[PDB]
Amino acid sequence: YYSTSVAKLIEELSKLPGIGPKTAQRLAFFIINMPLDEVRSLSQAIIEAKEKLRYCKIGFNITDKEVCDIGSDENRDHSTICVVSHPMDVVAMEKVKEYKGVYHVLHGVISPIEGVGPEDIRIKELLERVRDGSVKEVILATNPDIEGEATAMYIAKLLKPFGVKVTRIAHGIPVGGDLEYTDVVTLSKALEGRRE
Amino acid sequence: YYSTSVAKLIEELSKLPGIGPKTAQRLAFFIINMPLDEVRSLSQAIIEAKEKLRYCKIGFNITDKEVCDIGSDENRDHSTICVVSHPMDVVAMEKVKEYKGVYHVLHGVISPIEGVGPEDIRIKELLERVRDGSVKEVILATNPDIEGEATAMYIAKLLKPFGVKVTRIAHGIPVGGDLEYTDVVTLSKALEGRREV
Ligand SMILES: [Zn+2]
Ligand SMILES: [Zn+2]
Repeated sequence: YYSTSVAKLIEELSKLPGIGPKTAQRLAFFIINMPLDEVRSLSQAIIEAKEKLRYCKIGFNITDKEVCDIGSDENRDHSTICVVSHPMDVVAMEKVKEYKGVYHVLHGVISPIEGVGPEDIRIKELLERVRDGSVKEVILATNPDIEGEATAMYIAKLLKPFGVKVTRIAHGIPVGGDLEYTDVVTLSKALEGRRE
Repeated sequence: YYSTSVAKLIEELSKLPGIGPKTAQRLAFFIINMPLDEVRSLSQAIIEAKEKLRYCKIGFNITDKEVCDIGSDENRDHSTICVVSHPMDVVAMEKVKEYKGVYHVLHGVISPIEGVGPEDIRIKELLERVRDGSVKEVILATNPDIEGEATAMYIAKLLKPFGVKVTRIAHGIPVGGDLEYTDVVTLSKALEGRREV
């Protein structure tokens, strides 16, 4: 048992990803033991982050400013697009230190099972970009599952009309792994997309 | 402790890879404990599987006859060879249930570390097969390893002069990986390896 305020915190904590029921218990107790001044920075930070957030006018990704920082670098090429899934996906890309182009998060995918379709994301929002400012490369880098693949696929064939160079990433087997410990579907799919 | 003949069994079981001493013991008992004719089964299944092993005179795959059930399978696409490092890789590939061609198994990779050269695995006989037969496609399915790739390309060079379509099984993101866990070298390659549609 515990106070009502402690329960609440445990409820509010459990709504969080990867925080389980036991994990939310330990943390609650930890937080309430924290020096006051420090529990206030945490609460601060939580509230500061939200109100201080903006969805960039261009990439529609997370930042302080209107534009981005990726999208308002001088020495950058905003003609190599990258349709991507979710905010941390950019951070994943950008960790590559090669590829000096731009992006396109969506905070969703095509999921009739989880709801959202082409509307709830930035499709027609990009459809007003490539045809706009003339874009060389539009790379579609969503996850490789149903949502991931059958999203960027309903897009990639709508990059035939205007001359814009269309692309997908690479399904297949990862670098390092072997056919021995590799699942059939990944294998089925890397035999199909063989070409070179 | 253990009776000389159990510690024997353990000593030997533990020689098998992936088998921990705690596991060697556990198995030791299970076995001992089985009905006689069942251990008789197992001990005979070991010795006969070793002694019946053979390599297929065309594909080099482990089998038990002069030809392998795939090669002496007349209604298989004998004109597409799927190139592989070991016997178990053909099983991997065959477990897919989509292919339709045949295999050439090298029996290794070019490894300067371990001291295995192109003539130490089964490459020349690959070429023979291609020069002599009527092959439309070779497929290189060596591991995306550095060793596995340094092998796929060396073959690729000696294949060029022939008329053959030579392909590589695709590397990139496996099905059911997020990009968040996927690493730099693979990421590269779904960029680098990017393609129209
Ligand atoms: Zn932006
Ligand atoms: Zn054979």
